[PDB]
Amino acid sequence: ELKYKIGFPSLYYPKISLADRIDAAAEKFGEKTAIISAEPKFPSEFPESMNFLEICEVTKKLASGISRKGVRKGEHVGVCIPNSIDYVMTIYALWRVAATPVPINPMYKSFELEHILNDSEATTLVVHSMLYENFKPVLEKTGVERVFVVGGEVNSLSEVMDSGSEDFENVKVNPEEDVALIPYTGGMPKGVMLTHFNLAANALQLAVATGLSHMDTIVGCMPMFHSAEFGLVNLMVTVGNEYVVMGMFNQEMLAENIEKYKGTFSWAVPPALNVLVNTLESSNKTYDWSYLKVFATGAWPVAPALVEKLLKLAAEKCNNPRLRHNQIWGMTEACPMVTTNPPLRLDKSTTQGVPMSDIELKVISLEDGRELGVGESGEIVIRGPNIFKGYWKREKENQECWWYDEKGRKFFRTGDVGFIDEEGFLHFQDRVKPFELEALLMKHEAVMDVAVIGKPVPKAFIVLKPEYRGKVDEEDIIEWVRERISREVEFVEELP
Amino acid sequence: ELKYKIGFPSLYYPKISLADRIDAAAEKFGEKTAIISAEPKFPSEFPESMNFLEICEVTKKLASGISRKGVRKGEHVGVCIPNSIDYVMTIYALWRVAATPVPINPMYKSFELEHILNDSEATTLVVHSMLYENFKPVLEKTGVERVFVVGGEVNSLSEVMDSGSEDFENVKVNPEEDVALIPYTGGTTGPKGVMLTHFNLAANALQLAVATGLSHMDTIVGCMPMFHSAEFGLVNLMVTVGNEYVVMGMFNQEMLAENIEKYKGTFSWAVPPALNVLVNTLESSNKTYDWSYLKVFATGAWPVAPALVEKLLKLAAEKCNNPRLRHNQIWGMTEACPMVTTNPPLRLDKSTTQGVPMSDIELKVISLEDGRELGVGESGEIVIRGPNIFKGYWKREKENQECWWYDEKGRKFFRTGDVGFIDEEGFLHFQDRVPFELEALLMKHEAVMDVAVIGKPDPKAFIVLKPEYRGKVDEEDIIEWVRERISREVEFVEELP
Repeated sequence: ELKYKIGFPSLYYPKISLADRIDAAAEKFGEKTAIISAEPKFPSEFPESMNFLEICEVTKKLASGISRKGVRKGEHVGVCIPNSIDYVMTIYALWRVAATPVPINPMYKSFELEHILNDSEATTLVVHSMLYENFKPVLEKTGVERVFVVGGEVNSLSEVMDSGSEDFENVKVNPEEDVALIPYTGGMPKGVMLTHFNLAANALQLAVATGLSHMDTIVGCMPMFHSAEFGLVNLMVTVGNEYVVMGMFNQEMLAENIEKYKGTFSWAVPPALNVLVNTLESSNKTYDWSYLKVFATGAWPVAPALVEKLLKLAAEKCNNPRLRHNQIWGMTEACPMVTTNPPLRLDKSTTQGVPMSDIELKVISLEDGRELGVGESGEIVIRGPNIFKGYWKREKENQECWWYDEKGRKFFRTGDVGFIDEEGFLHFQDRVKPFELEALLMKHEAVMDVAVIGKPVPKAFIVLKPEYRGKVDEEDIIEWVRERISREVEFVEELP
Repeated sequence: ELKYKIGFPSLYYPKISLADRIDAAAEKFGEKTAIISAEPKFPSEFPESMNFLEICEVTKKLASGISRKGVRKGEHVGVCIPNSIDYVMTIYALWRVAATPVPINPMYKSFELEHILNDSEATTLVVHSMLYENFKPVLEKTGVERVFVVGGEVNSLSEVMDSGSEDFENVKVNPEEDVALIPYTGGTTGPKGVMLTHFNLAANALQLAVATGLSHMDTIVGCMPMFHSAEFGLVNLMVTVGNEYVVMGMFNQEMLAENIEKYKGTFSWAVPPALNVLVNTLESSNKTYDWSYLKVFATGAWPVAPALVEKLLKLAAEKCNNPRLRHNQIWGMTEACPMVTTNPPLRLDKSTTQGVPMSDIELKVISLEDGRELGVGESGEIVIRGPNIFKGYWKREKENQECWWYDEKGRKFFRTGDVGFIDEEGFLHFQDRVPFELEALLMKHEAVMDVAVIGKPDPKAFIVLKPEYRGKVDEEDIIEWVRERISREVEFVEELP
């Protein structure tokens, strides 16, 4: 019962290595500035900015060097580097070698690092020197055989590049079968295997849906190790836009960079937008966001009140009375962009929009599994060229998240509940429905049994081995966990 | 240096036979209704509507049949059929056999039909029954070897797929070399075919889709001539994005309004004169319509006037139950398949301009005098480069040597023969197609009543002096007068009442 009909056009997706686009981007955009490093910034082994020819050449050399150093096709390579041109150059080089990077959250500590490395069975690690100490304590406990340190004195990127040749040729791949990236889903952690075809397709889908092109300049403030921000970074080599890097989220600097670099687009998760709005609200500064067309939100639904506040402040303090809001919905298993509002209907920016190119979305009944109609809530299921191959080392899960239609077509059960309105727009309602700390605490030699609970701030109830009573206080535990996890336990209470 | 930045995203263009989309569309969209024949309708040899699976199969038996009857790859096949499913099915079957259709205006006088069947050197003709009379008394004077009559008694499309096999495989082509269509253009009148490749047309289909946003969710109600590359460009989005297309045999503004309502049209377009006719009826008649699904009504082939656009939107809100209707326009020309620019959906407030170039299309403005690339705000000839630019004109060597421009990297651009400029926001303002500056200037001489300027062999102005001043102003007066107001100066004058 649709009263309005709108969607995004079917596209053609080429069967290519994600690396071919690096080459193509160099040939099509040449000297156009591809990426620029802005404040705040972490130490880098690259210049402040680079054009497509430089990205092309630098990545060929790094690929050759890393390859000669032992990295092989399909190898799982842990990559832990904060937002920077270095992170991008690393991932791209790995793609030229047809290796499989495993993005690792820079905020992770000992415990988290050991476990994602072991779960993913990474045999190589590229880490920023500033983060190396976090890995050192547990590296020997993993399968990592090779370590490269961005900005290090030993095995740095430039050193690897000096050993590489500029005449490197992309390693051939089966686009639809070979895994190009394994981001871990941030409940029950698991690696999502995304093929070259999946990511190549999501880039085109994303470009066509948002309208982002060679005329745009994207200012990124969200974590690059997350598929969302990186999905935006990867547009560079797809449509030739410019990307502005920020080492970390800093509301004030985000506002300045949008002005300084004449940003045409940016986005943030809701809580970050709230911090930016409050900083604009209390500040006595004036900004020039006259080129900013859209500031989007993602990860989770934003409050309409927050969006209104942004657009008002943008008009009263950012010399931008025409700014529009929009949002993209999706999940890691989808590269991860799925839906967004078409520019023709930005007035529906409070909904999750419609499916991007070639994505088919249905609402499935939680009672009997039948397909539901307009206005009816049920689990959202999706099909498209961007839908993941499956979870890494998770046999069970790989056989429980599927839905097939009458023609044998496979859909992914998102685990999300929602409904489609009369205009065809998606309304995400909710997901269908701590331990890491216990698992951590469980390795402390003095521990016999641990139980962690929330406390309005986590609090742990530990059962010391009789042999340790009085030998370890509630403070020794607090410090111990602090040094091993990002989440840390706040208060500890011991008892029999 | 713009004060607003926007454009369309670069895309990937497959190197395939246009016919391969027919196969692909069947797989992607299956049983979805693809095309519907609405009123006014002419006799047809096909159902009132077809889904993508059916189109795939029928065009296979036809492709097989017309091939077995003699049609060969590369063959220039004349095609004269009015808007209908038959026209589309014909072009599609001919693309499967890799032939090269040459669309023919259904309203050409008998001799005009001869001039094109010969100029295009066509050896096969597919013509509608109701039109076969205009051909017969002149076919003898052409190279036409075969004649298929749609809705005819002998050699009808029906009889042809009778001889065709359901199992037919598209004839492989060199997407970038093989001509898929040769539409003619009357650019300057003082008439040449335009060779378009499979790659050109396949690319323009994606550019159009992405630029307009048309998708499987749309229903296009076509009311313009299918033999013109513009309307056909739109009917072709069908096997590209899976939208539904509604056919109209000819232009009737009332039936257009009814069809948009009936089939819940979401998109449609017409040339300015057609929109004028529609608006005058909507405004004079009291009949109302339900166009709640219509998102955009576009115009093309020439810039529409703001008051006409504003008037349409008011009437739509007022009598068509559609208060959120938007207007837009697509600019281009036959040598570009023909889609070149349109306004991004984010800036429809600029629907009065010709928009920005579509995906992968590069556009520049060059000086009419010297030829140097101009910048923003400056008026000059528009030149374009993209995957949709034609291979060249059919047997018109000289033309193919003077329609090209080159940039600092030696890259080729097509001189459009059009004049315009780019505004501060990067939007194209088409002013007019490529003396009047003098007649206009001279008309401002309050002694001059009528003026006409001509270029004289190695400019001369013929002037009609007002009775009042007859004999009181000489030739030097005029020359001196214009010399003080222009840079172009009229070299000679002659009074002639």
